[PDB]
Amino acid sequence: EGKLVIWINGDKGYNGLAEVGKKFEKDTGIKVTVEHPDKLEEKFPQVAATGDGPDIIFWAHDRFGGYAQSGLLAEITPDKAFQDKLYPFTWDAVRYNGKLIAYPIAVEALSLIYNKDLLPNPPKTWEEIPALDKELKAKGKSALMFNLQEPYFTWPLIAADGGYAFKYENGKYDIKDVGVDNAGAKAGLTFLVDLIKNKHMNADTDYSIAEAAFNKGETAMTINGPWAWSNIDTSKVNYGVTVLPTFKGQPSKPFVGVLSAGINAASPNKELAKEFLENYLLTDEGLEAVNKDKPLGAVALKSYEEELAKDPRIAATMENAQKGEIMPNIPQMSAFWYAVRTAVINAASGRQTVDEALAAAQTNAAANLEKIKKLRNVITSAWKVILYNDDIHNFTYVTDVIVKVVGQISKAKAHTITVEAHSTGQALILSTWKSKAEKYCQELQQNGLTVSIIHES
Repeated sequence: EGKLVIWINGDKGYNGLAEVGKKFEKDTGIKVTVEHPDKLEEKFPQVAATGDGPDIIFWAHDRFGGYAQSGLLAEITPDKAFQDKLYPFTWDAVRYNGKLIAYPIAVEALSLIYNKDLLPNPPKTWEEIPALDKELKAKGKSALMFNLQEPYFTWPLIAADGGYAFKYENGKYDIKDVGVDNAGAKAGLTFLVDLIKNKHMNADTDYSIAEAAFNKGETAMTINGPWAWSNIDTSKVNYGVTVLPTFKGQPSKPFVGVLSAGINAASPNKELAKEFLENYLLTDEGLEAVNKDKPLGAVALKSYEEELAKDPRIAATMENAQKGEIMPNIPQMSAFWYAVRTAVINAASGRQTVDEALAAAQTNAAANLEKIKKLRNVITSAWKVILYNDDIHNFTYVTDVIVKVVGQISKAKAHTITVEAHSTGQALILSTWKSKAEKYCQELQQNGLTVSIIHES
């Protein structure tokens, strides 16, 4: 070789990229073939110690710091003029030991997504959301549903007033300086936990419930990323995508994720890779070819982003991303994620105080990396029918319908579901197999109830 072999994830525009590679071969005579291997973030280092993986790899910047600690990635050498063409902060995302480790391609971050018919003017503050919800709850809906179960989604609030993962000392992260337990994070997590105590959100609320509920027009807001826009498009919801709400006057700080192209260390074709990435792919024509196949979202290349940001959805993605934290690339992050996943789950449930959940998370986040992975392990029926809030105040009727339709359910259980749905916005009725869930949802709906059917799994 001779040639260029590129590995890119399957949910990305892998046919557009090939069209870039087609132009490359037309100009240079070097054949570039694109491939999309299942589990390539895993399939890569099992094929990269032996030496024969791909020349260039696309994935996400947070996993590239540990790729570099394994010396498995070549140091890219862009020049002044070239670096200046991409947003400065995107370069910070691809860096380990004072040294650039990959090329930034796309930029993603959570935004506040809202339903324009339910809520023509989205709130500028988190603080005003409790009242918002009280109002909507009376109109048979709810204000907000997003994924409470995962730290990636709850962190934008927890970090707003001062939370951080690990302190940055230039080039190196300090895994002994964790920012999960300072005054800011306590304030954020207390707000979130109070949202749940005051019944404004159901504590069980996950990605699937939130997507269904927002897309059905049952909740006025949700928090998600560009990857989710397609599904709302399909649905009948006129939606907006805006800046995330402030908390204590400070912007939310979502984690930033950079789609990144790194060059393999055991590749003879390093200079050809550089030429491809810098001169063919990271150009307006080049990103446009990939994006025309399957949208990239916001991009690291200024010239094309300025064009794309004519879309306020993409403008909002970058405004939120610029207000966020670059997701640390080091592998200690695995401990951080466990620490904050566990604190939120425990604080929001009542098993711990906010202050003790975070006190423990500060130690767990900085803790020995193996001791923490050992811990994770120390701790059909896949279709769920979900009951939504509505204007039916006759709980007796609703309780009875659930009892009639669902075989298992007692009257008391049926009633408690009814109360939980109307109180929090949503409640689980049952989880069985696709056939049963469909019969039941269909039946519950015919009786005037407002239901979703959900998979997850």
